[PDB]
Parts: sequence; C-alpha cells; structure tokens
Amino acid sequence: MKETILVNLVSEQTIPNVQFIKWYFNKKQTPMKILLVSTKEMEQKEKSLFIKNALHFSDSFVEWETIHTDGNDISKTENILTDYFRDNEYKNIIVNITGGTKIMSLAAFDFFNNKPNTEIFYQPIGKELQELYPNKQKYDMFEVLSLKEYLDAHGISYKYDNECVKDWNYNKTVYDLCVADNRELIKGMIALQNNSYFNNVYKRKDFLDFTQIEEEKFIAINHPAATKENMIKILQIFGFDVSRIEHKHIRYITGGWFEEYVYQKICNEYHNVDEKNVALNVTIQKGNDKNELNVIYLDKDNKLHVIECKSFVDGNEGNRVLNDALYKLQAIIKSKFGLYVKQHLYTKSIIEKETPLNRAKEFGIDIKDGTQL
Amino acid sequence: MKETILVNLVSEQTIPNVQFIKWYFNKKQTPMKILLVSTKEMEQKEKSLFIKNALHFSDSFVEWETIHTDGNDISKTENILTDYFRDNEYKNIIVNITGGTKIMSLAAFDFFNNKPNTEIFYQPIGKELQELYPNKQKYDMFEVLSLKEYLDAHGISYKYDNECVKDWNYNKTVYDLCVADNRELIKGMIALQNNSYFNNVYKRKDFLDFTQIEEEKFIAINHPAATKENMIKILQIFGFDVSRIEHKHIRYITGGWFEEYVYQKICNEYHNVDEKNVALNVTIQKGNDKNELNVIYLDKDNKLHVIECKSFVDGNEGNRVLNDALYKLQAIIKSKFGLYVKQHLYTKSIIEKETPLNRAKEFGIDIKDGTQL
RNA sequence: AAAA
Ligand SMILES: [Mn+2]
Ligand SMILES: [Mn+2]
Ligand SMILES: [Mn+2]
Ligand SMILES: [Mn+2]
Repeated sequence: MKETILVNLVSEQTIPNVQFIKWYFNKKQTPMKILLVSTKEMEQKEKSLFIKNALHFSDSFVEWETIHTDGNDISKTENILTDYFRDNEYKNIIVNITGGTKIMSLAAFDFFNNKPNTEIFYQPIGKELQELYPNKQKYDMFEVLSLKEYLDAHGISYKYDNECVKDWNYNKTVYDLCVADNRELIKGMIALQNNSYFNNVYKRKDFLDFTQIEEEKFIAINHPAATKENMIKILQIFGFDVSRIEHKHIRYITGGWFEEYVYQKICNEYHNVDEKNVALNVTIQKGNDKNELNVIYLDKDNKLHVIECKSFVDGNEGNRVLNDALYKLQAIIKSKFGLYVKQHLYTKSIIEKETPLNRAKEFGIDIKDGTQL
Repeated sequence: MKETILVNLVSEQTIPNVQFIKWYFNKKQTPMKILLVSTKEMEQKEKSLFIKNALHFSDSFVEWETIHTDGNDISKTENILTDYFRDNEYKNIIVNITGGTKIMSLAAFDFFNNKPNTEIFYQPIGKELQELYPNKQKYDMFEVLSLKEYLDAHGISYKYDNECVKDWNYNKTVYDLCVADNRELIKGMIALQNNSYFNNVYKRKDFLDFTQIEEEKFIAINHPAATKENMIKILQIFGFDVSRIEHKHIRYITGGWFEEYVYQKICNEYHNVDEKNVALNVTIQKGNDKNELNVIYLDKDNKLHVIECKSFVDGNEGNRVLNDALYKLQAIIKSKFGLYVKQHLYTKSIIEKETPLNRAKEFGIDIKDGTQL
C-alpha cells in the first residue's frame, strides 16, 4: 500500500480535479493512490476516464481506484468514506472537495475535517487554490495546465498543424498592403473557390498552372471579378507563383490570412499566453461529432479561449453569416467545454447593428472588431 | 414576530431557490421572513432580483431580507450567519443549502446542523427534495411552478400565440390529406412568403384578395410553382377563402401546420404536461435580444422543454437547414436557461445521416422524427 | 456557484 492517498470527487467539471492532482503530484513527488469517488451517472459520462487520461501517470508511482456512491445520499457517502479509511490505513490523506454534488462535498468535508494526517483543499473557479485544513492559505495555479491536458480532460480528440502560409512580419501588413485595396478582386477568388470545376480539380491534384487554364472555366464561375486576368493579378499581389497554385494559397486569399493574423498576433503579443498553448485551425472530435475551430489557446490561468474569425461581415449577407456564426460558436463552446472557457469573435469589420451586439452580449461572446484589430 | 424564517443561498441556478420557496410557502401558508445570502458576483447578475420577481409575494405575507458573503471564504459565511442569527428566537429556521458555492453550502450546513429550531433541506436536480436534519425525509416537487414563474426566474419576458388555425382532428391528418401530395405546390407558397412584395404588403396591411393581384407579382417570385393559379389551388386544398388571406393562413401552409400538430399533440396526449404551461409561437426576450421558439412547455416536474419544429429536412438544403437549426437551438437553450431544460427537434422526415445524429447526441438534443410522429 |  502507498503511504499517501489523494481523494477526489468526480462530477461534470473534470478540470478542477485534473488541475489539482497534477499540481499536488508535482509538489509531492511520491508514490500514491488516487481515489476517485464517483457515481453511476458520472461513470456513464466517462468522467473518471477523462481525468485519468489527461494526467497520463506512469504505473511505477500511481495506483488508481474508483469507488461509487449515491451522489445525493449523504449517509451512504459518509458510510463509504468511514469504512474505506477503516479498511485502509494511510499515513498522508489529501482531500480535494471541489468536485461532486454538494452532498458529496459536505460528506467528505465533515468526515475529514479535524482529523490528523489529513489535508483538505478547495479550488474556486478562476481563483487561487485554497487549503481549508489544517493551515488556511492560498496557492497560485499559474501555468499548471497545457492545452493538450485541457482538451484530454474533456474527452476531445484533436488535430492541428499550426501551418501558416505567411510569417508574422508579412501578416502584420497584409491587410494594408494587399487586402484593403483589392476587396473586389478578392470576391472573384471567393467565387473561384466555390466554383464547381476548380473545387473538384483540387481534390485530384495538389496544384494548378493558372496561366494554362482555359477562360471557359473562368467564365463558368459566374462572377464579374472572376476573369482569368484578375485572378492572375490578385495571386501575384499576394506573392504566389501563378504557375503553381495550390488550394491553401486560394484559401489564404479568401480569408485564411485573417486566421493566421489572429493566431500569430496572440503568439507574439498576448502577454498572458504562451505560444506553445496556441493552436490554429484545430479539428476536434467527440462521439464521432467533428468541429473546426479557427483559433484556440489556453492562457496562463489555465482558461481556454475559443475564437471564430470572420474577416468581413459587411452587407445583408455578412449579417446573416455573422448571426449564424454566433449561434455555432455558442453551441460548440457550451456543449464541448466545461465552465472555464471564454469565446470570442474576431473580425476586420466594425459591428454596429443592434441584433448581433445584443445577442453577443447575452451569449457572453467577446467581439473584437476592426476598432481594435 | 415572524416565527418562521427561510434561508437560501444565491447562485447561478435560480430555479432550486424559486422552487423550494414556492413549495414551502404553499405548504405552511403562514407569514414568513425569507433570507437571501448573496455575493457581489450574483448581485451583478441580478440573481436575487430574479428570484423575488418570479415569486412576487405580497408585502402582507413575506419580508425579504438580504445579507452578503464572500462566495469562496468559509469563515466569512460562518460569520455572516453567526451575526445575523445571534440570540434569535425563531420557532422554525428552514435552511435550503442547495444554492451557493460548496463553500457557502458547507458553511451553512455546519452552522445550522444540530440546532434545536432548524430544519435543513437539499434539492437534488430532478429528484425528490430531501430533508437532511433533524429527520431524513423526502418530498415530491410536483406542479410547483408555472411557465411564467420559470421564465421570470431567468429574467426572460415572453409573448406567444396559442390560437390554432385548425383543430386537433384536422391536424392529425393534414400531412396525409394536404401536404404529402402537394409538396411542390407548397414549395411554391414557401417562395411566395419570402418574396419582398408579399412580405412587404402584409406588413402594411392584414388582408389580401389573391384574385385581384396581378400575375406579374407572382412571376416576380421566380419559382416555377408560384403562379397565380397554383397558389389559389393550394389555398383551396387547405380549405381557405381566397378573398381574405391572412399571413397566418400562409404561415400555416409553409409549416405552421406542423407546429400546431406538435403543440396540440402535447396538449392532448402528453400526460405529464399541464396544458396551461404550454406555449406556441413564442418570442422570448432578455437584454433586448429576441428569440423565436416554436413550442415550449413546463412539465409537471417543473422542467422546461424547448422544441424546434422542422417539417422536412430532406436533401442537401434540408441537411444544411437542419444543421443550422441544431446549433441555433443548442446556443439558445444553453445560454438563456439554466440546467433544468430539455431541448427537442421534431420533424416529419427520417433522420439517419451520421452528422446530424452524432451532433444531436453530443448536444443532448432529443430528435423525434417521422418514426415517432 | 441544484455535480469548481
Ligand atoms: Mn471562420
Ligand atoms: Mn461579524
Ligand atoms: Mn406521470
Ligand atoms: Mn421551425
């Protein structure tokens, strides 16, 4: 038997348990059992598994044990804890009461309070960790978690590249130098990307010689701006080799530049964020349900930020696009992540219509529009 | 001399406090003092205001009092309670520890436990209320809240219109008799409703005679089915009078029939639902942000149900429509309401594509499709 | 902060 046991209560929010266990283990540096006190409801949602997989401890140090209580029955939980610590003698007992129902938390606290060789902790959301007993004091959780740990703790599998077509020195100026004065030309390329033929050919080939393509395909686009001459012209404004155009170059022009700009700006200028915890164009998946997130990052307070980028949302069409994006962003973050997340919408346009502003305010979506970017 | 005082802890979920207070006031039916223990964070979110407005007790029965604690400081809540209750002579101190942080709840329990004039309660979500002290007892919270009380507890105003164009006997067969064989005709009327003129004329008036409209108004819709002859036909298949067409007759054909079917099915066949707590064609509003909800109801266990109706989601367009509807429904219910809500999508179509099925399952959206309707 |  190990000399130390870490007692945690399992509930919907896995992060307070992952954060505490990782912090305590790396302070303590000793073999231990981690006891997860769970329920039938939480085991159906695999919460104990998500906790274990986020921590990925080796078998040399850590033993796991999951026991089950009725989360709403204070006597059954008191009895289970009482019998457990009669049957198993530990020299150091560490209890995190942050998780569970209030019934589970109350039973644990009332059982462990004032006992010898016992320490009791509670983590308020967004604050320093507290020791409640035996010595009241606070501990800073600064930089404890990584982005991967946060996603693992939610049972979310993911894939990202952080591949950028242009570097930060270029994207810092691409709006002024290439985008702002060529908006009409860009609408053509947007049409080009959504055109039938061009989309299908890029499923089979990696690049395309734009000079070698027939003008019938450019007129089949149906757009005033989308001529063979203009597409060659805007491709060269952005520095691409018109003889070897791959799809990501088109996507860069049609709005990928703003995703890269936001991603690199965070990596280079946001003081409460480390580069290493920032991700661009992430695919997340859970229960075979897939979503694409433009930019996400974990800040140094271990809080997740999720950004949807919309380069421009001007017009009657841009307002419908913006409205749809507010719902989609809100649904994803409320459904895939726990409490400790902030959602943002970034755009170059200036948002002044009452409907998106009031919706974002009600939703808690932080809007960062042209006035600040 | 209030011989009874209720004490409640204020947190994000207002329903457990509103439900408990209404239940207890209805049980004892004597004047009482009601103490709210709140925090600066919850007052910023107006949570005690929502609780009191939902209950709208008369000054002649209830004295509301409010004291303030730190949500994360166990000794602060103990001290706040100690000072307020010192030397008290209440006959009955009724303590609801369901709300607050675990720190608040714990502090409250430890303060009131084992006292001679206290009773301590905890409400597990979706279960029987529990008395914890001095006896272990359970109570059913059946039919405690009204739909209006639930929405007031969230600070939400709403309007609705329960008038149905057709009765339940007609709506039980309208799909087979009128819809299934005229989908293309109805697609014409769907195009009619979106047309700028037809939408405009009905904003400046109420009644339109369809015989006196020029054909050029219909050809201007640009739908192969939206002729003058075809629309008159479908208006007659549903049994209306072409001289006096209201926007509601049109809305009935374009999908209102299915909303009415769902609404009437709830009122006529859902045994755990009181018809007075069901609402059709709802507009909810908070912070000047409005949402249209097809059908909502509070069931007899005080749980809110929110329904989006989509008559048909067949085809490429239908799946994009259905996808947008899932995000919109999820965004609204996760943002506007607390934990105690269930969201549903009702459709006549059969949903079997993997993407919507897995999205709905991850979101917890209950799909009632044609296999059940 | 009805299962940070
Ligand atoms: Mn985007
Ligand atoms: Mn004092
Ligand atoms: Mn029943
Ligand atoms: Mn609908």
